[PDB]
Amino acid sequence: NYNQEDFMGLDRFFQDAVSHNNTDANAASSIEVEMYECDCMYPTFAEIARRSGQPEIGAMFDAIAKEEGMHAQLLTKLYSELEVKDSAETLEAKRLVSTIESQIDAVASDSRGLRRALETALEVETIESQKTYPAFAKLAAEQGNMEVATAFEAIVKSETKHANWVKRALENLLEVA
Ligand SMILES: [Fe+3]
Ligand SMILES: [Fe+3]
Repeated sequence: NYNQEDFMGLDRFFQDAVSHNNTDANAASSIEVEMYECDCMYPTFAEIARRSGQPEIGAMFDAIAKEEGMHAQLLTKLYSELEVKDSAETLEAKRLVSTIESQIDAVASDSRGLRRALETALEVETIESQKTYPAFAKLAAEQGNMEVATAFEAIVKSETKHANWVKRALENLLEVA
């Protein structure tokens, strides 16, 4: 059962935090992904938006990026000593970032570049808000880590808001008049 892969592999920018038995390790994985989104993924989407002639959508992605760093920093405050390193999958994503950056004028000139960037943002925001962070919050609570559970609950709310922002932006982008 073969499906075509997305235009320029843009879907592979989405990175999911990894599930563990221990809430520290879920936190470490979250920090890693949220900082990748803050540092790498959303800034690249922002530049695709600007180069596409969509500076308002670019500003949205810059605003979201800052918030991803807030999520990371909330967790790092709770886990002051944790040493976060990029996994093989994050490193591969950062390589894809760099290859798209090198081709950024071609990606932006095609209407699909920004469309797929917004659809990929929607994909992560949906998975993180509806699946990954609820599961981390639930496990934190089960383990008696109330402060971390409450942090994950706040990140769930925030990622939900990002999903809504991204859907309204996508609805805009596509509607010409
Ligand atoms: Fe995120
Ligand atoms: Fe988000």
